[PDB]
Amino acid sequence: GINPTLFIAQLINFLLLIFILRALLYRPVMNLLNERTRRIEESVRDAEKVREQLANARRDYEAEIARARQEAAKIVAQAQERAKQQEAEIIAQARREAERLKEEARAQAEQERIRMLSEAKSQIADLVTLTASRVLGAELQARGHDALIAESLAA
Amino acid sequence: PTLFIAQLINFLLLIFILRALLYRPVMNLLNERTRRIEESVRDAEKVREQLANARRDYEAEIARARQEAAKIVAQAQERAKQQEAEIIAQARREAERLKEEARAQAEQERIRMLSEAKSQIADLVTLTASRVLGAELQARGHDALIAESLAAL
Amino acid sequence: PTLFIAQLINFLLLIFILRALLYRPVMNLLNERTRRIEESVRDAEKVREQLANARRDYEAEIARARQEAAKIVAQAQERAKQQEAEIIAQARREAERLKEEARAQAEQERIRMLSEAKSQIADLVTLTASRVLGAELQARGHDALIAESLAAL
Amino acid sequence: GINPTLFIAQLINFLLLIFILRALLYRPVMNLLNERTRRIEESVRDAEKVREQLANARRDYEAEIARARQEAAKIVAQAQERAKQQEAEIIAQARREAERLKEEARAQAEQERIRMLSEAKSQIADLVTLTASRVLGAELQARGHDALIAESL
Amino acid sequence: VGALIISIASRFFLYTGPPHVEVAAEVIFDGIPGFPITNSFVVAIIIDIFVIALAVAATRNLQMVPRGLQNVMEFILESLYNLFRNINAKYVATAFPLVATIFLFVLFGNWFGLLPGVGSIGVCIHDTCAAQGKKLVPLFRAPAADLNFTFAIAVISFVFIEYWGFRALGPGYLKKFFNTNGIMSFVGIIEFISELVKPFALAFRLFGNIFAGEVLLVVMAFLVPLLLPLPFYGFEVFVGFIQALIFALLTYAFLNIAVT
Amino acid sequence: PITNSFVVAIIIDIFVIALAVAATRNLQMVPRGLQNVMEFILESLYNLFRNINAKYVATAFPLVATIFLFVLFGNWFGLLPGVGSIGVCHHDTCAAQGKKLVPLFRAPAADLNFTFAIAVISFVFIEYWGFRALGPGYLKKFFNTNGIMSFVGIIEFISELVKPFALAFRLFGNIFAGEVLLVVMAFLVPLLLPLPFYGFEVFVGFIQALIFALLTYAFLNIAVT
Amino acid sequence: MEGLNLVATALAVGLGAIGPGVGIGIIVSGAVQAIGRNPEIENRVVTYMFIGIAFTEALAIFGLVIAFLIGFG
Amino acid sequence: MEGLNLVATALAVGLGAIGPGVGIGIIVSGAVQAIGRNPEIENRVVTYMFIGIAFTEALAIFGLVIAFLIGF
Amino acid sequence: MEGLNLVATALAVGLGAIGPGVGIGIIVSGAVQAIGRNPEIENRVVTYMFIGIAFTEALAIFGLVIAFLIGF
Amino acid sequence: MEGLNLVATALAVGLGAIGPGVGIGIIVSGAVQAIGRNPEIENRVVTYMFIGIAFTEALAIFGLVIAFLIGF
Amino acid sequence: MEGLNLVATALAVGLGAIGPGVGIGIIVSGAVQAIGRNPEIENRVVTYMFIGIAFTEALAIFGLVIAFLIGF
Amino acid sequence: MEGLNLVATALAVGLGAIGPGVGIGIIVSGAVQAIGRNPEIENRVVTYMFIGIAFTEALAIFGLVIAFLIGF
Amino acid sequence: MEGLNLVATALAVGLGAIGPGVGIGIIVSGAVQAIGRNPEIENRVVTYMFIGIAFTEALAIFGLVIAFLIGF
Amino acid sequence: MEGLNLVATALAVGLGAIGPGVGIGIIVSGAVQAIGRNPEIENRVVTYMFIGIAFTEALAIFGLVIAFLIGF
Amino acid sequence: MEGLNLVATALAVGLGAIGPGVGIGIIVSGAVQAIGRNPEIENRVVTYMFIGIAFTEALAIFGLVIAFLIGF
Amino acid sequence: MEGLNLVATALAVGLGAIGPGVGIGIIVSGAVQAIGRNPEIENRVVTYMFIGIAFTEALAIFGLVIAFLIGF
Repeated sequence: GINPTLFIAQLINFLLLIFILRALLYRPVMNLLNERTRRIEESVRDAEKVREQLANARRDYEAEIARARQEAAKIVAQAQERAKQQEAEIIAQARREAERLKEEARAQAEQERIRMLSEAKSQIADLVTLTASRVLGAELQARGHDALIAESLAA
Repeated sequence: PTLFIAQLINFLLLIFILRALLYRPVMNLLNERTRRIEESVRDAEKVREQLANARRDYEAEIARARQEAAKIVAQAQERAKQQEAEIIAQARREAERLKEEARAQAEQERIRMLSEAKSQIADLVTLTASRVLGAELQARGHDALIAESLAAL
Repeated sequence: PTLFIAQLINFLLLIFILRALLYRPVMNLLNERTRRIEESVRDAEKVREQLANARRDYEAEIARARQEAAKIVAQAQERAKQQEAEIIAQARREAERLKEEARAQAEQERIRMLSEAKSQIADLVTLTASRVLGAELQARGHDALIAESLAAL
Repeated sequence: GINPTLFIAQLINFLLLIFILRALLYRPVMNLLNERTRRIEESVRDAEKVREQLANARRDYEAEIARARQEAAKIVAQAQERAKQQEAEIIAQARREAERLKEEARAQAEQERIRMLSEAKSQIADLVTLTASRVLGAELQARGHDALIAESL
Repeated sequence: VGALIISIASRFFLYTGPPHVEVAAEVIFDGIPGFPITNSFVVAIIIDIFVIALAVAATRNLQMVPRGLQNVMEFILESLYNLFRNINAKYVATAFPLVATIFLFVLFGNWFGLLPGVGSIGVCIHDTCAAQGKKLVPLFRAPAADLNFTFAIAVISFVFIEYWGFRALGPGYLKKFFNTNGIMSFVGIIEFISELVKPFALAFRLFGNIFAGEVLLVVMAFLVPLLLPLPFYGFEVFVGFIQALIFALLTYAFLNIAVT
Repeated sequence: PITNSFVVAIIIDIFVIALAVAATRNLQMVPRGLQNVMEFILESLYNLFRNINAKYVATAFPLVATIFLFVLFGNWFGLLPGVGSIGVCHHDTCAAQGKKLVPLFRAPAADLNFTFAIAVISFVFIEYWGFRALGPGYLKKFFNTNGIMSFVGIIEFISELVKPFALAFRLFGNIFAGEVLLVVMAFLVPLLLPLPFYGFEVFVGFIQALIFALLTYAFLNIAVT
Repeated sequence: MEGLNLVATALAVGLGAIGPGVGIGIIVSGAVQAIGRNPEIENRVVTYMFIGIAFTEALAIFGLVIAFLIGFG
Repeated sequence: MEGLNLVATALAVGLGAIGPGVGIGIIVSGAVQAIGRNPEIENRVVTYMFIGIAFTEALAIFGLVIAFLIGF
Repeated sequence: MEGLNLVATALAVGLGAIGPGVGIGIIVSGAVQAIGRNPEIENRVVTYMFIGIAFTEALAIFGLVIAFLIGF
Repeated sequence: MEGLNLVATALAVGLGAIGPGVGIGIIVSGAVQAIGRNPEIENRVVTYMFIGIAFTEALAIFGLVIAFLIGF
Repeated sequence: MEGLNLVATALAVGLGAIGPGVGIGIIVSGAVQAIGRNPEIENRVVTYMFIGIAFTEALAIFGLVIAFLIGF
Repeated sequence: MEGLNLVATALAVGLGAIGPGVGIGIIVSGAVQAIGRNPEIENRVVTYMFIGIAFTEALAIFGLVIAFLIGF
Repeated sequence: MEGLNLVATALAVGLGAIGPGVGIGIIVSGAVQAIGRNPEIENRVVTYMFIGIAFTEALAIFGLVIAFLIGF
Repeated sequence: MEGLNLVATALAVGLGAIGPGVGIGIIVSGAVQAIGRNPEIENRVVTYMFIGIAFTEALAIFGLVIAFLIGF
Repeated sequence: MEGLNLVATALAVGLGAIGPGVGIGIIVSGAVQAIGRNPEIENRVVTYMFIGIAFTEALAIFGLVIAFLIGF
Repeated sequence: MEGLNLVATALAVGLGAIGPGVGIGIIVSGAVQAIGRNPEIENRVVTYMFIGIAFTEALAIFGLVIAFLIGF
């Protein structure tokens, strides 16, 4: 036979053991859960980490191209400034060095040519060597009358 | 009992002998689990320190970007002042071409004027010789040349 | 005993059952086997007689080939002698026509040389006539009569 | 009933049965069977011999015809070579006869040169016509020539 | 036809007419001083003379084209030849006169055992002599039901296989007599025991498979004698044919396994 | 009154409580030592029970964990030296004033009293939680539902009744058979003979301890479903 | 035990007809499956089946004769 | 100890039926599996299936008749 | 013996049902496996399965009726 | 003897479950394997399975009724 | 006499648990093989496997009950 | 009879283990083969093998206790 | 016991054939299946088939001889 | 009687060895076949081999224990 | 009783041939299957057959010893 | 009874040679087939075949030693 009292005592002991084991293992189960299952939030934190790694880098690259366009604008602006500086420097004095001299040289040529034409000594230097040149081989027999001989160099 | 004691001693010896070999693979498995937990907490802590350091990473990237911007706009200013020198050198070379290709051409025009004046005065002296010097012989008989031509035949 | 009667009854029933169940397929199998073997032996004897016929046909073909070769060589010799006779006749006629051509050429040369001799005689007589007329003119032929005839017109 | 005597006697009966059956069926029936198999393989070999014999009969007929053609060709080649020799001889004879005909033509030319002796019959008789007699009037008043008639050249 | 199966003919003197069992192992017919002739020996002669007469009829005027008895004899002989050549192709010629005649003798012996009068006729329920005090010793007992015939066949086959196993592969026989090393030494004694068993197994197989069939036929004649033992008549025809063919097959297979 | 099985059950209770208290005394990540062993065992059992049914793996887990941790240690206590030899005496080493040499250390599962407790508690567990989320359909016999479906529906009910009986009987039978085999082989040859049976006994004890929890959870899974 | 020979002749046939029955069943099943998978060899391997069948029946036959040798001596 | 003929008949029937039943079961299973694998080779399968069934049922009838003899 | 008839009845019912307890099982298993491998050969496998089942139940019923003779 | 009817009841029950016990197992295993090889053929197969299970069950029940006569 | 009840209980327990044991073994083997071939069919093969197990265990439990009644 | 309880308990504990041994063997062989076919399904196979073995082993256990009820 | 030697002969013949009967069947069935799978390998597999058959037959003839000796 | 203990011990040992022998044979054959088909899971199936064999072996040990309780 | 030694020898031989007969059958069937599936391994694998088969015979031979000792 | 020791001694060997006889056969057949399917895994299946054979032979040796104890 089987004693009912022994079975009841065994059942009570088993229930007490189950309760004590559950109470003692609730802490280890919670610790293991917090240690292991929490890492899903760690994975989404890795996702946020890559998101923040690309985010600030995007603005960094945007500023990297912004400085490039900014310096390009300044370079073009100063190229225009140099263009307007040199163009103004190659008109006002360029004409003075190009077209002013163009008639200044002619003016001085006129000033020297009028002196040359004023050289009546050169006018009388020739017109006498032409004697004994295909005509009138003798030195002089018409006495060199200057009624019209002296009249020359109309210009 | 002596027989019971001997049986218990033999059972304990065999149990220990088997348990050593059983625990050796069990020790290896426990070490593997410990290493897995160690790496699974190490990745978590390095992830958390990277998350903490992201704030400093923002400022570091911003400062690097701004100092790079300062240095590259300094390079731009250097390029701009180089372009200044290039443009001014081109302008001065053009000025040199102005003072050379015009003054020399001016003197060339002046010497051409001198040459044409020389030709004009030569033609003028020839005309004067034909005018009066030719008339200088018509008064003085003007028959010597005709006599020479008649004699030459 | 009734056991003998029962055995007779069941044996005759079994024989009747087997007659309507096993006679026809075994008979068909036997008939198929004997038909196959008789067809095989008929094919064997047909092959043997066909080999004999093939030997006879080979002998006949050899005889036909021998007769064909004999008539071919006979007609070839006949054609050879006929061609020899024909070429002899054509060579003889070629020689005769060549001889006749040579004779005709000789006669033509003879008559042409006779004509050439006549022309040479005419040239000689004209030259001698000119010579004698010139001699007579140098001696007596200088007359006013020939001039008068020339001027008569 | 396992008595040795009956068992031995029955075994002897079975041995007698084995010997009579070997001497009655197992030798003759297998003899017939392997004789049939030998007939089958002999017929297969006979068919192979038949096809080989047809092929070699055709080949031998073709070879015989080819040899007949070859000997006919050599016969006609010998005949035509003899023909070529004969015609070469005949054309040589024709050439020499043509040379002889040219020789007798030259002989006829020499006979014409002999015939050239016709001075008195015609030449002196015609040169008198080719004189002032030909000239109009034919007076010949002292215009004759006693010796120049026979001079010629 | 239809469904006219009434089986009323089966209800004809179910067990009152034929005797109860009336079976035995072996008996003696005698008839001559000295050798105790049995009824099995009578059939072993009446089958031997039958086989010889069949052989003479089949080979009578051997024609090129088979016909009738010659045809069926050729078919049986060539089928057996091919069956044996399927196992071994070298010793068919030598072993054929024994093995084929084992088949041709055992087959007609078994089929004679199903002829009417195998148990009913006895030269020597109440039957004839059975009613008399003298026992109705049955004549015409199938030879394969005799333990003096099956053992004779088995010992002849055993002598043949031993002779042709010693004439081939050399007289060594080290596979079963004795081996030096390995488990082959343990296998050899078992192989020798099996080889010694082999003729006993063959003889007991044939004798039992025929005697039990004959006893079955008699006892099922005892109860419902008419039209019930027909399927078992057919089954015993088939079993006789089998036990005839398999005896020859096993003889040749054992010969081949001994040669190899 | 009490027996010699209850004292070993109490010492197993003390051992389990001490092990659990030692494991829970220092709870931290990266376990190493006794707490690591306990955590690995518990998680392996958790996965094993998840494979059958993941819905109740987190609900009946402490019960089966206690069942395993008790039956395993009770079975292992039977092979320890001193078990079956130490006598309380109310041939036998206690031959003078003979009292059959009652063994002080009797394995907890080697009786018909303790082992029946787990059987009846598992029976009331399957009956309770089976009726928790099924209503009358849990123990429904399906009377002629698919052609006299009652007949099969009836023969299955007695199987459910004897399943705890079968479990308790198998646990007691294997434990008692192991103990008697150890005693017999000890009597035959006192040394080096029961070596194949010493390790066999502990392996069988552990295997049955695991299979008790496995079978109870399988019955719970096939009960709710 | 006046009727123990009846139990003997029952056991002689009953036992010894179990093994051969399963043997014949296995033989026929195997041969049928083999010729089903490879029909072209059916005419060849059947001869091996009809041997083995009788082999097994041999043992069963050894059960019967002894039975007939038990009830009749 | 009368009545032993009863247990003799029962033993003969049972021990002669426990074998052939399994034998013909295996025979039918093998035949039906071979037929299901391919149905073309059917008659040349049912022939051997029924041959084996007849042999095994003949063994069963051996047992049944030797039992009926004790019953007789 | 006062009870041997009951033991004979029990043997005749129990023994002689082991064979027709495994034979039918193997027959039905083979039949359903052939059905699963080939669903369109249903009739030609079901008829043979039922033929084999009847063949085995023939031995089963023979044992039962011999038990009834031992009893009724 | 006097307790022989108890042995008769035991033999009738005990020997009547050896055959059907294996038969039901073989039938269920075959049907389940056929279902696993081809789920779509399950329904039909199930019916045949329940045809196979019932048959052998009868031969178990045929034993049981003996225990309900001898035992009762 | 004086112990045949014990032999009856023993025979019932024993013989009533050698058919169902093999039946359960074959059922579980076939079900597990079908699981291995197809996992998704699990829900459709565990049910029938448990039905067959219930049938064979019912046979065994009936044997045990018949034994215990003799024991009582 | 004297000493029949000994043969009774021996018969029970022996006959109870000739069936479940084969059942456990078949179960383990099938489970191992199925694991071999598909290793990834073992977690769903072992959980059905073990509960199979118990379903078998309990039957043999029904012998032992009965033997302990007969022997003791 | 007034005919125990008859029971001895029956057991020696009967029990000595239920083992070899299955063994010869398994041997020849395996041989036939292997022949069907690979028709080429025939002349050599039969050599081992027949030595296995010879060993099994020797095992059975051991029982037959033992029965005959008891009969003598 | 004077020697019923001996036959009890022998019967217990033999019947406890009848089943587990076949069980261990089937277990080892299946495990070896699975290893041969897939050698990468050897330690995976051998683990399920031994823990199956013990499950079978224990049954035989059960009988042995009873034997050592009867003979002694 | 009196002729108990005869039935002892009979039981020894018969039950020593029950198991090894099926063992030889299964060994030779497996070896034959292996030869048919892979002839090249024969020279090795048949050895593994022989070193197995003798072991199985080592059981039956044991019975034969008890066959002669009891007979002596 | 006087020869009960003899029948016990014979029964122990005979019944203990039934299980291991089939177990060794199954083990050797499985190992042989695995060898044939994969010769590269020779040792890793020979070891387990020998282990299983050792287990079954250990059961047979337990039977033999019990028979020797009864014999002596």
